[PDB]
Amino acid sequence: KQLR
Amino acid sequence: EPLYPVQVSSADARLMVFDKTEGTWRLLCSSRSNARVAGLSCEEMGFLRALTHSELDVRTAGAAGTSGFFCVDEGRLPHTQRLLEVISVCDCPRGRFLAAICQDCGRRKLPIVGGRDTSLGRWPWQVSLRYDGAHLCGGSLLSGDWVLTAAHCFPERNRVLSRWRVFAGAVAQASPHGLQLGVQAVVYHGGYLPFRDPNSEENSNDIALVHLSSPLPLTEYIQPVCLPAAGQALVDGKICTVTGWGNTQYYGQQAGVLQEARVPIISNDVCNGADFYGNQIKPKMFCAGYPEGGIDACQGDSGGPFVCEDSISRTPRWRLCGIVSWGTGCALAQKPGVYTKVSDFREWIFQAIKTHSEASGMVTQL
Repeated sequence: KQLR
Repeated sequence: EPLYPVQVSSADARLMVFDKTEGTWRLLCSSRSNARVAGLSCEEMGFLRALTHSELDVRTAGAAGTSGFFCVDEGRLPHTQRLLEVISVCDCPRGRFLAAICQDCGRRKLPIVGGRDTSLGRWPWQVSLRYDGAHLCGGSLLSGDWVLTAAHCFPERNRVLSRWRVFAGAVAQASPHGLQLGVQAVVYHGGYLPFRDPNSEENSNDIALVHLSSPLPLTEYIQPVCLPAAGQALVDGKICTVTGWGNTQYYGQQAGVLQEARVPIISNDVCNGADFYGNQIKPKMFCAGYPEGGIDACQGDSGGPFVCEDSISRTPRWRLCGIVSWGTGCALAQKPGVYTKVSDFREWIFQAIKTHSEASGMVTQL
């Protein structure tokens, strides 16, 4: 769950 | 597909509203509330706002495919969000009706992992948000001076507005033929928890507005994108397009040339399943991608457009239905891209631009  | 109940003529900008009892189209009788009726109508249809409005005379303008008039309840109008709820059939004796020039959007004016190089003018709303010379996020033009992007593009270290620049009108990052303007203000969603607590894992409300220091001229390479119309649903399975200059592979570099990729919308039921994101897809978020992976957005694409084309306004238009937000790696099987559901923030957008029309700096807004 990594922000873009 | 089914047309939108509110329409605007390309011939003379007359507003036309569907009468479900007759299956006919009616004109809007002129009233002292023309300004707000025009504004609400444009917003309802997915346009950002009404630039101007005027009166037309049926005696010299004709009815042009309409059968009668609708009158606006000027007592109920101030307390409503839907135009259809405050209108009723009327005679409109003097025959003067409302025309509104909504800000055109979503149309081309030309004569990312697993995507391909795109060309100039294909996605004229795409902009590059750069801080101290590094491309960090995408954004979508809603007008010549307002850009919709993601709130996470503004962490603590990237908040000095004088150090941000918005690059438009070109697909090659190193092109000296685009236009690059400064930033006057950034209105971020007050419900985006990680803004104040970067350690927070709750990413809902990943959305923000960027007001440019001056307006960009609208050309065949720079155009605003439309917003979903009021009540317009996100259709599961529909294939839309996502664009950006982000990494072309998670461990790869950013694209020198803007990339485009087509990805289908995935249902919440599927995306929140254990094999996918396991209850992590919260309200106002949605997934798009392939169960097989291979094609997806990635770092550097956040804030960028996820657009879907439709003809509900009687002409093909692209609408900003999602904003690139997050995912687990990039292009992994069963780990599609997650996007902010733009339709769920329509009112937030309209009101933020009104409330902070000339504000400066970083501004929070619930």
